[PDB]
Formats: sequence, C-alpha cells, structure tokens
Amino acid sequence: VPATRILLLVLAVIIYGTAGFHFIEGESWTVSLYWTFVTIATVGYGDYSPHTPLGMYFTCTLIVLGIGTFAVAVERLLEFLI
Amino acid sequence: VPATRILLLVLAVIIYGTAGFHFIEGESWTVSLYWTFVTIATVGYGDYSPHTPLGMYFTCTLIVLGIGTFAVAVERLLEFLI
Amino acid sequence: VPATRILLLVLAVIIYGTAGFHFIEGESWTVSLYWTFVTIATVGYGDYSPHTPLGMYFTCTLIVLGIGTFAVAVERLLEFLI
Amino acid sequence: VPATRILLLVLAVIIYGTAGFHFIEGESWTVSLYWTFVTIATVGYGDYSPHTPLGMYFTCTLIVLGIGTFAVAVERLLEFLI
Ligand code: NA
Ligand code: NA
Ligand code: NA
Ligand code: NA
Repeated sequence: VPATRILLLVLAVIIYGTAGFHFIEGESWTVSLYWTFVTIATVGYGDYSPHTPLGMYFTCTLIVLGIGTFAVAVERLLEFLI
Repeated sequence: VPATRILLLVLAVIIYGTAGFHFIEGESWTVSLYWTFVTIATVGYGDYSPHTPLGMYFTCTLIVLGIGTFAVAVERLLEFLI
Repeated sequence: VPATRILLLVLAVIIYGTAGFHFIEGESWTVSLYWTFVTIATVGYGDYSPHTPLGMYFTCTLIVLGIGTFAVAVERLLEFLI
Repeated sequence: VPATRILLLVLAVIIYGTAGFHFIEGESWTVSLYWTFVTIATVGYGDYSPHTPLGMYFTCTLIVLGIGTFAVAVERLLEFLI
C-alpha cells in the first residue's frame, strides 16, 4: 500500500479525532488536535482525556482506528526520508 | 495465525481486563472498558489506574496478556481493510 | 535469538527497574515493580514517576534498556503460545 | 540504513526535543531531556506536558519526528548487543 495513501488515512484519522474530541468533550480545536496526536501515537499524557461515557467510547474507536494507521505512516515516513 | 482468531483473543483480553478492573478497583463497567483499551493500546492516560496491590499485579498481567495481542490485531485489521 | 534468552533479559530489566525506582525514588517494592512494567510497556500512567534528577536519568536508561527487550519478549511470547 | 546513522538521528531528535521544551515551555534542561525521552518512547507520564499552543504544536512535530526514529534505534540497539 502506497505511503501517500497511508498519509491520507492518517489525515482523515486526525480530522475524526480532533472534531470528535472538540464536540464530545468541549475542548478547544488546538487542544483537541494535540490530544488526537498524543492519543494515536500512544503517548497519552493524560493532561486531557474524555470525561463522559460518549467521549470514552469515542476514544476507544479512535484508538482502534488510529494507532495502526499512525504507526505505519511514521515508519513509511522514516523509510521515505531515510 | 488467522486474523479472526486474533480478534477473538483480543475480545477475551477485553473481557479479562474490564471485569478485572471493575471488581478489583471498583470502577464502573464503562470506565473499566475504557481503561482496558487505554492500557492495552499503551496510551495510559492515568485518569484511571489501580490503587491497590492486587490491582497493580492484575494490571501487570493485563499488560503482558494484552499489549501483544492488541498490537497484532490492529495491524491485521489494517491489512484486512487496506 | 532464543525466546527464553529474551525472557531472561526481560527479567534482569525488571530487577534493574524495580530496585532502581525503590531506592532512588523511595517507593514501595510493589509500586516500583508496577511502575517498571508500566514504563517498559510504555503505558506510562503517571500515577508514579521520578521526582529527582537521578530518578529522571535512571528512567531514561530504563526506557532505553527495557522497551525493546519487553516488546520482543511479548511478541515471542505471542508466537510461542499461538 | 546503518545503525549508527539512526543513532545520530536519534541524538538530533533529543537535542530538538530538549531545547524546544526548555525554551517553549520554560522547564529545566534536565526536565526537558527527561520529557523528551518519555515522549519519543511514547511512555508519556504526563508529569510534564506543554501548556501553551506553541508547545502543543511543537510536541506534535516531536511525536512525528521522534517516535519512529527512536523505535528503530532501540531495535537496532537490541540486535547489535544481542
Ligand atoms: Na501515558
Ligand atoms: Na498521565
Ligand atoms: Na505507548
Ligand atoms: Na503511553
């Protein structure tokens, strides 16, 4: 699967995660984007996290949808530049 | 090993982790499920975590039982859909 | 490299991490063991973390020594049982 | 790609992350180094994290630049010594 296709999937995941967190949890766009990266990279600082049942479910789906996508994208990125 | 077999193993891990956290730590079913995903994906926000010696041991076993299972499942999921 | 050799390396890493955290940071043996697993699996809840400069350095070495060892051990464990 | 080349890339990532966190977030050099390792290993305790919009953006770039680099370095390190 081409690296650029994976990148597009990662972009869609970022949109999904950011919009989801902002509207379900009510955080700013900037915090939501930052939380999305932190979550899909599996860093998970816990400075931000869902506080509602829907936010928690949503976060599980994001984890399922995003962690593999992101992992493959970074390693393809690594190959590409190096 | 077939992707669906791995999925079943991941499901059993989720049951194990959720029930374990709920009964050992006393959190709600919903929090326990969410904590299980967050732990086996290695996100680990720390909004929830074990507060007893048995919960801590249990979490170590979950980590050992769940992180590999979950990693293989997501990457097999990725292959399957893409 | 044989799976059992890797297991022994993981055991040594666990001893290293546990003893280190207990004596440098002053946490209980049980907390230190739990923190070691949580760190080398990269879960990192942040319920426990080093609060001194030596603890922070030590944690960086543990991260370097432990995360690869642990990752290979779990995947070898997965292959072995499945 | 030679292991030593990867090591150099990891070193540059560490400089990038440490200096960035220290100057953008204002933490000590020691905390910033420790935070950099904790972030690029994806441990993410959350004892330290960015509190400004620029720090959050910067952390996303560090995550993108550092997690793949670091993962490949540790596994190459593992092969080399074992
Ligand atoms: Na974390
Ligand atoms: Na945390
Ligand atoms: Na992680
Ligand atoms: Na983590």
